[PDB]
Amino acid sequence: KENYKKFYEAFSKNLKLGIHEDSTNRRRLSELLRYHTSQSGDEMTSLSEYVSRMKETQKS
Amino acid sequence: LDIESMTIEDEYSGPKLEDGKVTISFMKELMQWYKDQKKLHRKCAYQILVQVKEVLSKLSTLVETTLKETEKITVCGDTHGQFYDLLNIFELNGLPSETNPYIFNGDFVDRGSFSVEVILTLFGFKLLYPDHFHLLRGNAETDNMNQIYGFEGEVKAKYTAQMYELFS
Ligand SMILES: [Mn+2]
Ligand SMILES: [Mn+2]
Repeated sequence: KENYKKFYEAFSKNLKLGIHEDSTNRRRLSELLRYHTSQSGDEMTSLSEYVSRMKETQKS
Repeated sequence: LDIESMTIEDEYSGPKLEDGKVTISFMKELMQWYKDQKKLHRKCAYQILVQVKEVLSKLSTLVETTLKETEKITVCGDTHGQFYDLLNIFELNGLPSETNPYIFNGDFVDRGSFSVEVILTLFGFKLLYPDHFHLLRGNAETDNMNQIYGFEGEVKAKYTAQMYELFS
């Protein structure tokens, strides 16, 4: 992960284009996505990690 | 303040930090896993750094002091940050420990791999030893110094960029 953040900083745009264009890979390509969130402070967390903190009542 | 008050994570395998005025035993601990070359958790590194900032922002607008009679000077000139240099000054003298005037009159934050770590412990000591511990600007502690000798990016790898903005 200490290198992954350098790779993602350089090649994030290509990685997004894969989600736009590859209907086959995208389910697996999204797992490589990182975002800021209100509760992730100044760090980016994966969408799967987001669920780990998801409230019992959230559907979305 | 907001980031810490949100407690994104609270504590870590190395440090045990207090809310403010970290114990001398924890400042000792922090130094002895800088020998092990570990880091603080981001919230606890912020927790000391915002408290240090507040104290430094209150402290006299420029410092003039009458030094007392029996007390013995320790001075560093430039000590471009290195962990062995910290160990070696603890060979050169006893502990600063509110017991000896300790003046750090130097370039510290630049031209050595352990350079944020030097200021992280020395800032801790300034909170705990305020009255006769005085830490003066190098030129090399200034903003652009960190670009030319890479410390700006060295912090940015070690921690996300806002840490380096606080150090600047
Ligand atoms: Mn110098
Ligand atoms: Mn200098």
